[PDB]
Amino acid sequence: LDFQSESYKDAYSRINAIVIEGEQEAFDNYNRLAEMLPDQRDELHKLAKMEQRHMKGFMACGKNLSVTPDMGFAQKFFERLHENFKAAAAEGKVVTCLLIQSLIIECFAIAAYNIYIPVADAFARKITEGVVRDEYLHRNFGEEWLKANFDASKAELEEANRQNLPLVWLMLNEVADDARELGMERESLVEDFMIAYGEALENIGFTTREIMRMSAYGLAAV
Ligand SMILES: CCCCCCCCCCCCCCCCCC(=O)O
Ligand SMILES: [Fe+3]
Ligand SMILES: [Fe+3]
Repeated sequence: LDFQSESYKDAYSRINAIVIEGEQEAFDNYNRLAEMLPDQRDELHKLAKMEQRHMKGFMACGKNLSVTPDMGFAQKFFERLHENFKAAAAEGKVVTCLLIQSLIIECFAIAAYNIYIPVADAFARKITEGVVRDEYLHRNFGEEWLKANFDASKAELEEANRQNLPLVWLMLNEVADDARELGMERESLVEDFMIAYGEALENIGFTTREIMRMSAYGLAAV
């Protein structure tokens, strides 16, 4: 792709902002989770530190392409999901917080970042390669915890999914056209996110009917 074209740079201004904002919010989210889960405080602080590194990497990706990120756009993009995390944290709802960041958001990021890698400029490709591998660890942390605590967490997981999965589906739709400009096909993003999230839900303990119901709250939101 022509990384120096005005159409590419325009789309990149919003995409770069979105990823910078997402990493920043993930840093705050894992730091908040560290307070909520004393037994895993050290591990969660380590995950937060990785997010800070990711944020700085993506800031450099924008600099490399001479793109100024549209942070106002990115704030608004995350706002509804972010405020839901904040409310859950205030309520001491650790399960909801874990689902939002560790599973929903990390799965969205894994799906999107892996689709970006083969169309990314060489500088951004190497950065993204390093970021996605941390994302596997983040998702794995959430899966391990929720699986180990499945019975106690299940009802809240269902409630949290119903409220928050539609928000990420709306985000997926909002980003689709800019992502297409960057060479990332919407069909791939949708499939890969649905597969990743569905598999995560199966891995933690949900049945086929439960996975379909949970996934449908997202798909039906469009
Ligand atoms: C600037 C280069 C990265 C471009 C990748 C394409 C991204 C397009 C989809 C937008 C969704 C990004 C979600 C980011 C959330 C990050 C959360 C986390 O790090 O745990
Ligand atoms: Fe990250
Ligand atoms: Fe992460």
